[PDB]
Amino acid sequence: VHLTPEEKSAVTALWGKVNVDEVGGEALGRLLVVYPWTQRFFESFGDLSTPDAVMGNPKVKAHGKKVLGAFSDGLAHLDNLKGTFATLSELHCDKLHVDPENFRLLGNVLVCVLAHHFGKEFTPPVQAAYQKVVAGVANALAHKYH
Amino acid sequence: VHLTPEEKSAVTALWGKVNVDEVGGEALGRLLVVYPWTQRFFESFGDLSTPDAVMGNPKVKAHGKKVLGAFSDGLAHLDNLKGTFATLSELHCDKLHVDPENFRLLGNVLVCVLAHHFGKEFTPPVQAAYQKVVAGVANALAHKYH
Amino acid sequence: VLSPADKTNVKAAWGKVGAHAGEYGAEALERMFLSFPTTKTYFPHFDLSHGSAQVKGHGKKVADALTNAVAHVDDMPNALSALSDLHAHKLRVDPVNFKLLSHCLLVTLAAHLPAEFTPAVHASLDKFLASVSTVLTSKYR
Amino acid sequence: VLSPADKTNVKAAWGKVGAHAGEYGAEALERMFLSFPTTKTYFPHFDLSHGSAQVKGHGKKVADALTNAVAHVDDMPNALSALSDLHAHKLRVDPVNFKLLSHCLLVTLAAHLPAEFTPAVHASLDKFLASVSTVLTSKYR
Ligand code: HEM
Ligand code: HEM
Ligand code: HNI
Ligand code: HNI
Ligand SMILES: O=P(O)(O)O[C@H]1[C@H](OP(=O)(O)O)[C@@H](OP(=O)(O)O)[C@H](OP(=O)(O)O)[C@@H](OP(=O)(O)O)[C@H]1OP(=O)(O)O
Repeated sequence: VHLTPEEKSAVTALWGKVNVDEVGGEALGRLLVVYPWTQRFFESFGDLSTPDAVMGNPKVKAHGKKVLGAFSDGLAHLDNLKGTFATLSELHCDKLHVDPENFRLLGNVLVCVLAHHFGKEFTPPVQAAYQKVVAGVANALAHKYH
Repeated sequence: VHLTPEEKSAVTALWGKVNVDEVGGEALGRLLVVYPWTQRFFESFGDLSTPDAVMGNPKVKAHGKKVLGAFSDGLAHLDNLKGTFATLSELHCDKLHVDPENFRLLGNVLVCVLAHHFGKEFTPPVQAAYQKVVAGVANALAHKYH
Repeated sequence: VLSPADKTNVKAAWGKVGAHAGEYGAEALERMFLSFPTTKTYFPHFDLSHGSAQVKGHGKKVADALTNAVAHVDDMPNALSALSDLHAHKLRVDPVNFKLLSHCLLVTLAAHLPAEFTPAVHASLDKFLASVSTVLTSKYR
Repeated sequence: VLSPADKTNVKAAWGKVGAHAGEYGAEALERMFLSFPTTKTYFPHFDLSHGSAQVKGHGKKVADALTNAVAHVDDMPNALSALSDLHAHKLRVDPVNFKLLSHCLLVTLAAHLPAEFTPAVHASLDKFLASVSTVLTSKYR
């Protein structure tokens, strides 16, 4: 997408303070709690039956870290989110069959999680720049579906 | 948008049999009857109380014919929908204040009215060519909102 | 709310679909998979090519389920209670896809009911498909 | 539908919004116009500059309707009836916009209630803003 660079360095400063190991697991955790029909791709992960299980479940924390490490790769290729994500886009389509509307739902839980985590420091204009990145990644990752 | 050179001959061959003036009025009509909050833009228009009041109003008819005349130009340039409508985008934005979500709703009422009209000729691959065209014209017209 | 005009208009257009519902179900499915191809990540296990007996057999179940909801228009949350439990707990199809099937069902009826698909039956049909989606989505959480 | 434990979570969390309800309602609004600028086609006659008194006065009408819907959470259509009638017969705001304000509302609360915005209270508040939005758009057609 293009961010004005007042947007670009908004996103980039904030993200240098993130814990990708812990916002990882909370974002993918709260997706599986707040939108429970998304647990259909993760039953192999165990006990996902209360909120406190989902959040305690270490495969959930582990793969969140892996979701959020790839996320950080495109925050570094913001110019080119499509070539950077063409491969996982193909992979979520063709080997994982993930409905790309879930990419929008993780998008918006990640913005709730960054508000949570940065408090007042996640101002209306940093959110607005971060709604433009998570639509960009959701888009980039829907990219190779057919 | 990306219409394969087969999706564009499909769109172009159905649209040269279309009477613009009459499909125009049945699409605005059916927008106004099937999604009745869109009538918040057309108070100056008169009797809009029942389906046949909306469908016989000659104001509603008339402006349908004005909308579809400009969509019809959009079709002569599928390769630059954004500069061919950015002047109506800028006008529905700043002077008419239409939420661009009404351009999805009219786009999906016009796929229903060309089906209704063509019947068994409006095939599943001709529906799929026109879904990408009324999406491209909705993005085009949403382009200069802000 | 489905008004009493709506129920008559939906029982009038669906009655005229008739012994052809099964057929019209499959053609909707097909139109959905070609126009909104993310809707295909839900059928990975299907033969989704044209005339597939799997698409024509899923067409017949979607279509029977609509016949039963038109027949108990008056009591949908109860006629459709096993399929809202199935949808909500095994299928867990994202709610947006309900919009994309109802649109390809509305274009299949228009295509085959020239004379019956009037502005007002269309509003009635679009209202009823939106209550059936709301009821199959009710117990998602 | 709001389970009892959802009712308890909604009421606890709106419990400490308490008297900043108005100020967070103005700030959800202000995130909404900046994150989703199409929603401003609805506020033509406002000043939507940072710190406008009209954004702050409409945040307070809005959070007070939510306060009222929290206190009458077991009968929100009678508690919100006249607000459904104004959305439906005058404001006539496209239904997707409720979804955009709920998410700004949840990002504002998330940011001001570090301790009370738990997965669980996040899930009940999002079920609760999807129920107030269903009730305000009830009667659109
Ligand atoms: C911002 C969007 C996302 C990013 C960048 C992302 C990234 C990734 C990565 C890097 C992997 C692993 C690739 C490998 O192991 O070779 C993966 C796997 C997976 N992703 Fe995603 N993903 C995203 C969203 C989603 C969503 C929202 C869903 C489902 C609701 C999803 C479902 C899966 C599943 C099912 C797997 C495999 C889990 C397993 O291997 O057992 N992803 N994703
Ligand atoms: C494919 C979608 C659309 C196209 C091509 C289109 C085109 C037009 C045209 C060319 C005009 C007249 C502008 C002028 O006078 O120079 C117009 C006016 C207008 N349009 Fe649209 N339009 C579309 C969708 C919509 C929708 C969905 C609505 C809202 C329901 C809307 C609301 C209006 C209104 C209220 C006017 C003002 C009538 C007047 O000035 O007399 N338009 N539109
Ligand atoms: C895009 C996905 C999707 C949508 C929107 C959708 C919308 C609908 C609607 C819409 C108003 C109805 C009435 C309906 C009816 C049904 N669906 Ni749906 N289904 C969908 C994807 C499925 C899938 C997948 C299954 C499993 C089919 C199978 O046999 O595996 C399914 C199964 C069913 C069944 C059969 C289950 C059984 O074996 O008993 C019925 C009946 N449905 N589905
Ligand atoms: C993006 C558009 C938009 C959204 C989503 C929206 C969503 C909501 C939500 C849903 C959770 C609530 C509780 C809510 C509450 C209210 N809105 Ni909303 N409103 C919106 C645009 C308006 C507008 C426009 C008005 C009239 C305001 C004015 O001052 O003219 C309005 C008026 C009101 C009033 C004022 C009543 C009055 O003046 O008599 C209340 C209360 N609301 N609005
Ligand atoms: O990735 P996007 O920001 O959506 O932009 C690209 C494309 O340019 P790039 O592929 O170089 O990014 C064009 O964007 P504009 O320069 O016109 O703004 C436009 O493609 P068309 O020329 O075919 O219209 C289309 O943007 P959109 O669909 O948002 O209008 C989109 O192309 P793709 O969707 O094919 O990637």
